[PDB]
Amino acid sequence: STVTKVIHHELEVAASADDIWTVYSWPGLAKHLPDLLPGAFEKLEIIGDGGVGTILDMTFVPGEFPHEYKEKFILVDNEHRLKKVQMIEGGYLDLGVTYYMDTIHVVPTGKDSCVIKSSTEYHVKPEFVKIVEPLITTGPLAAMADAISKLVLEH
Amino acid sequence: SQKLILTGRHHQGIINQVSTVTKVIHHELEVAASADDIWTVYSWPGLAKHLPDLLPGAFEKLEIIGDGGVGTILDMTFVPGEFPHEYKEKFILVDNEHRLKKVQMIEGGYLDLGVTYYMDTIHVVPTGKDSCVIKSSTEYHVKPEFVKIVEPLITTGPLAAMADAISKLVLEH
Amino acid sequence: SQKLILTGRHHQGIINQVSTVTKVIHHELEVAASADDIWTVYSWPGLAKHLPDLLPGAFEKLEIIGDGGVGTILDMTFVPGEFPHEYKEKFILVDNEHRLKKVQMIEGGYLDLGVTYYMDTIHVVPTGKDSCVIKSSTEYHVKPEFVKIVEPLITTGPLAAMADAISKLVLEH
Amino acid sequence: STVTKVIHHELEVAASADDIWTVYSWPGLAKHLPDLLPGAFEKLEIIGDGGVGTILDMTFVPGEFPHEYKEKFILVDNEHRLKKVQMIEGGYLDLGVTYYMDTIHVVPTGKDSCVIKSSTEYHVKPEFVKIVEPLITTGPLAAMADAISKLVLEH
Repeated sequence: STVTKVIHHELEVAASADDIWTVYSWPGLAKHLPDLLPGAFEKLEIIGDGGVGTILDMTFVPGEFPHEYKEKFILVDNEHRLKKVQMIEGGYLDLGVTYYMDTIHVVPTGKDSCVIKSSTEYHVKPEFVKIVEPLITTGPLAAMADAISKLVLEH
Repeated sequence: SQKLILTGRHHQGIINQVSTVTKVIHHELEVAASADDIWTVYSWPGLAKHLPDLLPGAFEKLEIIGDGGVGTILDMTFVPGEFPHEYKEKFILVDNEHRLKKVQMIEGGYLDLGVTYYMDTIHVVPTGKDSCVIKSSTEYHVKPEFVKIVEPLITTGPLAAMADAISKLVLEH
Repeated sequence: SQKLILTGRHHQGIINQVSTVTKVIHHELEVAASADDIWTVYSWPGLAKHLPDLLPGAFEKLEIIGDGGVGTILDMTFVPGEFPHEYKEKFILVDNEHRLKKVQMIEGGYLDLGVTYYMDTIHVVPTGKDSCVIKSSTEYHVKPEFVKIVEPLITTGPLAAMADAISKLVLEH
Repeated sequence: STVTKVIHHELEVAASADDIWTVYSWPGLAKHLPDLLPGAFEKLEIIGDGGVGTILDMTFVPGEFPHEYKEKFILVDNEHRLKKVQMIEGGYLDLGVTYYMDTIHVVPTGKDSCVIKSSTEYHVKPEFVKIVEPLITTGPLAAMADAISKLVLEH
């Protein structure tokens, strides 16, 4: 007995899908997350080399919600330019959520242009659907999008 | 495999942080034991380190900093699924004369969900020769846009569970 | 099962703590690469978070606090069996002009074994167009009754292993 | 290739072996160790109910050696009044020691008197025997002895 919710975010960028994708899939990116997102993390623990299987423990600055959660780099698909990251411990999972997934899909539009289609799907017990829907947003994915965009839009 | 942890090093508006509304919730457990007996357990400095005993399977981890008297800090981590997952707590007042105890959330828990101040007060008042009310109340200050979110969570539960568990101990010979 | 952690809250003599003897140990790695190339790696603020890469299987856990420039603190935990098991370290000086770097043990490690002060200095000095000496030295202050105990442990190893590992990187095209 | 060393400590006490033994074997004793040894521990983590199987993580105040080690309540023998506690992680095991055991044996002398025979045995690689023998002493056991003694010598 869980309700499924899926939220979406899109971002057009004046760079090739391939260029934006190398950065998203780049295993060194994990240890550079504080560089892309200054002041977003109080503490970031990386278990693994940044490729699939890598777990990230994330604790945020006092006041913010999810104060702390773990994450797993679960899947990568280079041909489709697709990446799935799962919340595995803490955060919304202590708040009636039984499943939490992020999908990032970089789809080309023209020769030197693409969309970043970021989505997150979750499953919540009906009792917690109203407690938790004003909390879960597309924020963390939109932040990844804006940072990667700007870092790559440098000739 | 390779553990690597990275911690780097902006404040909010001076009016924004005080821009709250007070909510007060009460709980009354009237029990058939003297106020003195209930109070001696509540004010017992050894109670902290026996909370796992009193409340089995509530804590995944319990850290206590200090002797157990006023000033003591309790860092409480709860089992996966449960929420508030972790918060710190402080013993503000242990007033024997009035049978009055105050404990405050000082970090984590609802403080990361719009709450700016959170106080438990426990007052044990006589009702007869061998009976008393345990009056537990919690006062919190919330950003009003968060009251919808945080109110179903902030129940009278954890201090109600305390009062019952202490009462049970006493009512046993 | 039940985790329960308890942390409570006396100082030593003012002359006792300064009652040490200085020991200085040197290491010189003269390599066939320019001092500029060796220095750019040593002074590179990204080097901290790539120490697991540079030195595989040395760390069980590496925490870095700060950007990587002066002021940065490194908390290093090593695999079971190895000793110093854990210590904190601080970037005191990164002097481009002199190709001079100082890093200090500020907590743990040999500081719990009679040592009261511990400084690594790395000075990269030219020897020719494409050669230099990496002069690493460590100065520590020990309580003299502990010198027998701590001297076989405090070797020139960890800063010798650094110098070689950096040299290898550079000497590759 | 390890050298075996065994050190001993004895303490006569004007109380019955049985009285001193109830306290040594008392599963609630673990959580009372900071009470017996004020200021000895910076931080004491107890995993378990204080009976056999219990692991204790011990971190000490800056300056002291073993800064931190884990311990296991390995064996109890009530008839012989005997207790064995093993160092399982950290401390001397990061310093060439491959085995570390404490035995506490409370043996009665007269009707209302006993000895506390505390010993510790360790195995060290020959390279580390000289580095580590000025460090390992009977200190932690003698402290247990003096504290338990005095707490029990109260009519």
